Amino acid sequence: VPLEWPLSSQSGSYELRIEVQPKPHHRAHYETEGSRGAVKAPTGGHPVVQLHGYMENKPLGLQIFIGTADERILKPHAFYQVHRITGKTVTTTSYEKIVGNTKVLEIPLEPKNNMRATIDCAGILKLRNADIELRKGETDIGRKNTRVRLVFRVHIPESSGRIVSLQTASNPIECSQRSAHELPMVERQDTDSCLVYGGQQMILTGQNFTSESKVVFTEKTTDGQQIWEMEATVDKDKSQPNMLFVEIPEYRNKHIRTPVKVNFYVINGKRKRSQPQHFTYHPV
Amino acid sequence: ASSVPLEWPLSSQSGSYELRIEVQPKPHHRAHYETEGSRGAVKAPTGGHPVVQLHGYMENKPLGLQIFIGTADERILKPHAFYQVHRITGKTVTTTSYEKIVGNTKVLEIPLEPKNNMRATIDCAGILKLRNADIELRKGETDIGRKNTRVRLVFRVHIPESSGRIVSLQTASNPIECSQRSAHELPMVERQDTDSCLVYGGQQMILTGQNFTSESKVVFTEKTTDGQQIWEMEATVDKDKSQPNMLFVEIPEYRNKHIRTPVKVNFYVINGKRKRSQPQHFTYHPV
Amino acid sequence: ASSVPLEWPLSSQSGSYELRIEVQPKPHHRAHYETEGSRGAVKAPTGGHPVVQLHGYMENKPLGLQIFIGTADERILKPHAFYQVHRITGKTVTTTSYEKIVGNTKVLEIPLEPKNNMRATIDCAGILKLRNADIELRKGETDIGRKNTRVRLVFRVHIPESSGRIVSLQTASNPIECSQRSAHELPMVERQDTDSCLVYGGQQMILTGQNFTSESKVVFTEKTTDGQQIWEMEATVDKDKSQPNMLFVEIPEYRNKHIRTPVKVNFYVINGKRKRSQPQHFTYHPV
DNA sequence: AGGGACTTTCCGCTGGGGACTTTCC
DNA sequence: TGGAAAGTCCCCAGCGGAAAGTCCC
Repeated sequence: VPLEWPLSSQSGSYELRIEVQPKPHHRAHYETEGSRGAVKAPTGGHPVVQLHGYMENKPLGLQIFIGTADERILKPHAFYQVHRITGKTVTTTSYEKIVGNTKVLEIPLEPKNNMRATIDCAGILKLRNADIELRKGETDIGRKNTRVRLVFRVHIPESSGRIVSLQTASNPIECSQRSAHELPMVERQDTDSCLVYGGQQMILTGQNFTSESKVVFTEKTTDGQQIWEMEATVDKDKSQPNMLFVEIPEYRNKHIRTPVKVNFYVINGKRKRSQPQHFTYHPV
Repeated sequence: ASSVPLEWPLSSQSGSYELRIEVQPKPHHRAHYETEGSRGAVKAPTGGHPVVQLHGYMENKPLGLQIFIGTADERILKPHAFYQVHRITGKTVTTTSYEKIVGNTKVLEIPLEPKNNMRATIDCAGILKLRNADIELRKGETDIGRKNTRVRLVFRVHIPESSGRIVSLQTASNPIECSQRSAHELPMVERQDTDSCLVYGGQQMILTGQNFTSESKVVFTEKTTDGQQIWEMEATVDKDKSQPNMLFVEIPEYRNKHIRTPVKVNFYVINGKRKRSQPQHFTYHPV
Repeated sequence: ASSVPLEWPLSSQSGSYELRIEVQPKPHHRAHYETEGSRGAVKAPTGGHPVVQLHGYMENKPLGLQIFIGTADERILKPHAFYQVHRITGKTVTTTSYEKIVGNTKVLEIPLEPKNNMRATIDCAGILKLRNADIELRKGETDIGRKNTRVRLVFRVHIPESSGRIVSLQTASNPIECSQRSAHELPMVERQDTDSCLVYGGQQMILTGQNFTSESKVVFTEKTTDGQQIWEMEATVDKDKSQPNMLFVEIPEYRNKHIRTPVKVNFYVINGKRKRSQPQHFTYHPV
């Protein structure tokens, strides 16, 4: 009965499975924000849980709560609470209740549905560390502890007064926001010059090169006044996290007799840009 | 008996009495949280501390100066609810100090003695930042923490006259910002007007890039094929001429005066202790 | 053409004159659109129709009694722009009437004849809801249509004194809701025995109005002129004695305990989440 | 202490469900 | 007119970003 307690997902001819695991990440929401929705599956759908081996005809109650991911044996995560998702499109009916300091949702597992359930009313609230730590008793730390597991459990009543209690966890779920863009960083370039017609393909080696990354060639005066800007073409295909394939643009002045020294940088999004790289254009 | 509300308005001068702020504190002062230790006492631009003094005091008795953090907002002065003075003790802490709570305002009390001219140097006073989460929860305070990060150093003293009357002088410093600035932006060099020069150095070099702050420095290096930096000289920057995109630098002299072959060295720009640009290239020429 | 601008605030008396509303209109009168027939005339809850009168007129010249529909907001009186008086004619219509138009406002005018003691039963008036889209597409307006669906019957009779001056009384009626919508949802306070009490509260108040479900709730709030609802406290609403028409509220305790000057605050009934009465008035007294 | 690294709060955008309004019976 | 149904437009869950607050290294 108590939340934190060793339980297997299967006993005798009874087995509780996560037929459909949730996504790896799921930014949780604060009480001061709206809701950020329910935990979804990679497919775009939702997780699914099921109880195999049931003979009876009386529906059961599937219990849901946010637990820990760390090594230690499963226990309610003191910094997260399942958030009950209501209507709008929610299909599984759900009841909400507290258990100690843990909120717990409970949807029905009706046999008319092979004791299968589509968890799509489960969201993830995030308590404020300060609020919890300060609690007299808790000796845990919220700081940097932002992973969880959807814990599902069903209690199977036996016509023998006995009760078989099964429990099941989802794969770990990361619940913190993750920056949309990383800072690009060019460490090496297989080209440092080339004729003004450009054309050739240059390969950059660095970090955080997403497929959206872009490359810009510029040239400015000692003043700082930019007197030339040209975006360079990238070989999306070959492009990888650590390597970049670009097509050195044509320089602005076809006919030059002196080598021209220009600049270029990779950029992710509207801000995250690496730093000025050097290149040179040689006379025809 | 000297208990007059901190919300009570008092003035800097009364008759033959005036409490001026001799040495105002710095515009900014990073305040510390309780989870942190302390981050010093407030300091004056001098590099030392702020100074308070009571002028027009003929008597020869030891008075008690009071200190606390006030609100530097569009309303009337009053104790800031998210900030408290912080008592600093020990070593270089010259002036002595006494701490005490009033309402929810921690008040510091230093001594104002005649032997020193009813003058004092503030150096046992720091600014602790209370948590927005804690304060707002208090059944009462209707104020917000969100962006309220300006404070003021209020000083007040209760003078007891023979006439039985107790004059009360109060005075608040100028505004002090209590939120650490913005960490450093990565300097970026896109161009330089010089690529080499005689080992005697001494010439001025102009760099063109972004994120250069007068608080920027330029460092020259040189390593072996192994990467062993076998040299490291800091070049002088022309603080005046320099700007966001233009950094003026004085090429430092080379280590080995007499060489026969050209030496290829490097140099980088740096903001703060960390944020530094990537190595740039430069060459010193034999005499 | 002695029509004096409708915006000019005017007392309901000027000397021994007194323009009163003998009988008051119902709390509600669903108005009709120009795509519907007419939903009839305004009536008194007594069953009959609203009654107006003028006291202090010894003369014999039967005077006219203008009538237009006005706003029922916090602001000063002003001609409502999403409502027009509808001139109703017929058999049972005892009183005659003349319909004119002052600018974008349609005005009605019946006779206030002396041979009736300067009385007048208003059984010939209706209210026409205008489409919000059309009044909001007017070059010169700034008021919102949506939700703004409360109005008041406005009267004002011109009187010529033998001294050259033209007096002018005006006496609008209670507020009237014109939408079957809110008429059925929104709760309306119409009576409150207590206007004020001391800052601690406790004192129990009785409200008499309409649409008071067991789910009703009262809420005291206070806001700065800037509209900053700073305080909001829900008063315990006696679920017992309360009835479809009466509520017993335990006046909550005011937020500031040591207040000096009376603080005026607002309170309101509210069912569900949207269904809420109109801002009521109360004033807390210091101790 | 100087500088960041992780946690909260707060701003904006968008689509389909209501809240209201206006047309019908 | 009393009762709605059809029509319109506001509003907020859900998210994605990112600035302000806290507090480690």
